[PDB]
Amino acid sequence: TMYICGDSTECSNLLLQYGSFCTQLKRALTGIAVEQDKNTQEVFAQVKQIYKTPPIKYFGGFNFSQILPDPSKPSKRSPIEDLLFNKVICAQKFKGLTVLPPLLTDEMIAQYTSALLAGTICSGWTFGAGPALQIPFPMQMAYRFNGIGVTQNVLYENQKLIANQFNSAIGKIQDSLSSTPSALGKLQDVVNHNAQALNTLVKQLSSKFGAISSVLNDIFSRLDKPEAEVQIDRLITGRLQSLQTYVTQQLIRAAEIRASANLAATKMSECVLGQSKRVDFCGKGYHLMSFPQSAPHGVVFLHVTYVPAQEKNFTTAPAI
Amino acid sequence: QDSLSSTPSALGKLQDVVNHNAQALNTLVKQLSSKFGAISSVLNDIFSRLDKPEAEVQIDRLITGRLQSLQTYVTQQLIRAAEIRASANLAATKMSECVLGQSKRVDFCGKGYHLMSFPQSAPHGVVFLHVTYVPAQEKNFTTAPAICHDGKAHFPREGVFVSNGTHWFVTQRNFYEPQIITTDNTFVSGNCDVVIGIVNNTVYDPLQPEL
Amino acid sequence: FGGVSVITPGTNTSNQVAVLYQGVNCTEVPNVFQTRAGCLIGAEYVNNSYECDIPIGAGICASYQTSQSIIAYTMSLGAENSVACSNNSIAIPTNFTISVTTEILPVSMTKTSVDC
Ligand SMILES: *[C@@H]1O[C@H](CO)[C@@H](O)[C@H](O)[C@H]1NC(C)=O
Ligand SMILES: *[C@@H]1O[C@H](CO)[C@@H](O)[C@H](O)[C@H]1NC(C)=O
Ligand SMILES: *[C@@H]1O[C@H](CO)[C@@H](O)[C@H](O)[C@H]1NC(C)=O
Ligand SMILES: *[C@@H]1O[C@H](CO)[C@@H](O)[C@H](O)[C@H]1NC(C)=O
Ligand SMILES: *[C@@H]1O[C@H](CO)[C@@H](O)[C@H](O)[C@H]1NC(C)=O
Ligand SMILES: *[C@@H]1O[C@H](CO)[C@@H](O)[C@H](O)[C@H]1NC(C)=O
Ligand SMILES: *[C@@H]1O[C@H](CO)[C@@H](O)[C@H](O)[C@H]1NC(C)=O
Ligand SMILES: *[C@@H]1O[C@H](CO)[C@@H](O)[C@H](O)[C@H]1NC(C)=O
Ligand SMILES: *[C@@H]1O[C@H](CO)[C@@H](O)[C@H](O)[C@H]1NC(C)=O
Ligand SMILES: *[C@@H]1O[C@H](CO)[C@@H](O)[C@H](O)[C@H]1NC(C)=O
Repeated sequence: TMYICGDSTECSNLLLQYGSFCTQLKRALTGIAVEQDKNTQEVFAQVKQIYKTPPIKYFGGFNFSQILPDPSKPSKRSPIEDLLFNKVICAQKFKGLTVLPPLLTDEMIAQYTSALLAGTICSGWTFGAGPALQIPFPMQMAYRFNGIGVTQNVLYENQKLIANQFNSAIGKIQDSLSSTPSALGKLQDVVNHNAQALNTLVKQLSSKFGAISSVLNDIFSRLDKPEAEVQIDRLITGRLQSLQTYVTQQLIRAAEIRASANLAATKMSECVLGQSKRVDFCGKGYHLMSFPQSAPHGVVFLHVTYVPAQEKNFTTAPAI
Repeated sequence: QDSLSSTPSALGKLQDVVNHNAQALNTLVKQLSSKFGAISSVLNDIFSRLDKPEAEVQIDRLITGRLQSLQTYVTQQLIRAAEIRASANLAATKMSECVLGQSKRVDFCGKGYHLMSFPQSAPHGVVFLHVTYVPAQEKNFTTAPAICHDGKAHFPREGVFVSNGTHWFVTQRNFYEPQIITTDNTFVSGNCDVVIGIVNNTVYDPLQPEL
Repeated sequence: FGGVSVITPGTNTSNQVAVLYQGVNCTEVPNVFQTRAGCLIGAEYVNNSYECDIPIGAGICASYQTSQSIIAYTMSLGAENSVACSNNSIAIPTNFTISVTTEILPVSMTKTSVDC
């Protein structure tokens, strides 16, 4: 009502003749708003036990200081998370277009992420299926190597090389993201598209839709009733139609986001809480393990994979 | 059976489908009472009271308003149809992977380690019963990556080395069941000098007590 | 200005209500608690922590609790726990249980047809 008629009594009364469209519009937008909290629920709240990060960030040569929370920061985010957040209203409010807060705040999401990381490092994937069963990190890796068809002795005899390759690979992540503004464009785009939708809806109020004036009070003061009703009817139809268009587009976009949230939830379960055997599902190469990070309106996964190198030609035979 | 009985909300997803379609039709009917700027919502009253050149104009208003109500209904049904199609596709996938096989996908076929599943019929949908294995009552053991014997590093073939406190044993990971460390339960690769955390323990050779 | 929402338990149990003034300041509206979602009046805010019942926003949920009244609190995320993290010991299960869980999925809608 506010969007269409503002504070104009004559319009507010006339608007009642066009049925229950305003009710339907609220019905659709309310459904979307609720779903947006559910989508977050499904991705992050996969653990009923909230674990505390370990006192140390260095395990058997493996440095996790870039993925674990940095205590020197007021927000207690990790070095990588802080970068992700750093790269990624009255005009609308005054037209009856408002914004509702999320149920889970950034701090709450951070706690879920920390619990998942603490579990992954100290208990591997046992906390996902059942109780958190402690294991030495180097031994967790040994099992992850067996899982890709590589005998565990390969890890133990090359622990220093592997730890070094890992540590370097992680450091490069912060540099890659920092130097690549487009890296988080995928989350940027969602924000931009929704902002445009609201701005378009507001500008449409300036359209006359064939009416003598875009302003309802600038009609009743000049025109006789039967004449004003024609001009007002045009304005109501145009503005109501604009709301219908807005909602339709939001329902379609919501469907796309829901699908993305479902994929993220699947990856959390299969990449973070276990080891995947699905090709290119948890990154290119042979999946070993993954670590979640928080981000604006989404989630970021760090995928650690094993890649073969320096092949040699040998003669072979099917049998001896 | 008791869980489903005591918690009616369990089947809310199926009831929601019924409720949404029921509401859509009731809303569509109510719209007929709207006037959309016409003198009356009744077509016969407009034609009976007003002359042709005016009656047609107000009829045009009712026709337009009613066409837009029908278009709204259909659009909403197309969107909801997509939501259900996705659910049906997932249900069909689970049937193939959870019921007609055994899944290795984490939390895909219930919480814990998937053993098997059974389908059940339901109104406008399907219900799955997921049977899973859950570990319980864990105990702390001392461990090592390898055993050193005769200058050689011995690794477990399909298990983990543990120490009940003083003796070394090799066992499976998912269920404590200690066995003597021998030469048909381990493999040898490399010497004792490149394995960090390696411990000294005699490896049993089952052939020598006989010879 | 702002929206006005009514928070209530089912009328089969209680007729008590609390009112939320969305985006409104508690000194603007004229058991008064100010949250990021607006001003909540009629609910008693407590420093306890429970599972979320009727969500309001910004980490705050309301519930009907024991004599009986509507209360507001910061929602629990999960049970607080801690995982052992040694470099020389492993935990191994000595027993197990068999569990059965249910999963419910929609497959189809009611089919309709309209005579335009
Ligand atoms: C882990 O890496 C950080 C740099 O990101 C470094 O400052 C820290 O000292 C490293 N930890 C150890 C034990 O060397
Ligand atoms: C192996 O032989 C192929 C030709 O059959 C050649 O193209 C390839 O470069 C060789 N690779 C190596 C590592 O020698
Ligand atoms: C195993 O060790 C952890 C860490 O000290 C302890 O919290 C847990 O209760 C122990 N469990 C058993 C069965 O000793
Ligand atoms: C560990 O196992 C050995 C088997 O030879 C047994 O003699 C010993 O008493 C056991 N120790 C404990 C604490 O159970
Ligand atoms: C395990 O950690 C302790 C410190 O608590 C250290 O002294 C010991 O050398 C470590 N063991 C291995 C194999 O690194
Ligand atoms: C194993 O025995 C060698 C002597 O052959 C000794 O130098 C080494 O320290 C011993 N290791 C352990 C863990 O007892
Ligand atoms: C209302 O409460 C009674 C218990 O006093 C219960 O038996 C009944 O099923 C409830 N009805 C609804 C709709 O919750
Ligand atoms: C509500 O009013 C108080 C008192 O003026 C002020 O301190 C507080 O910041 C205001 N909050 C909001 C959201 O306006
Ligand atoms: C919660 O505790 C704080 C002290 O940290 C106190 O000031 C506040 O009034 C308490 N609120 C309630 C509802 O008890
Ligand atoms: C395992 O738990 C069952 C109860 O479900 C109990 O009867 C059995 O004795 C336990 N076995 C062991 C080794 O604790």
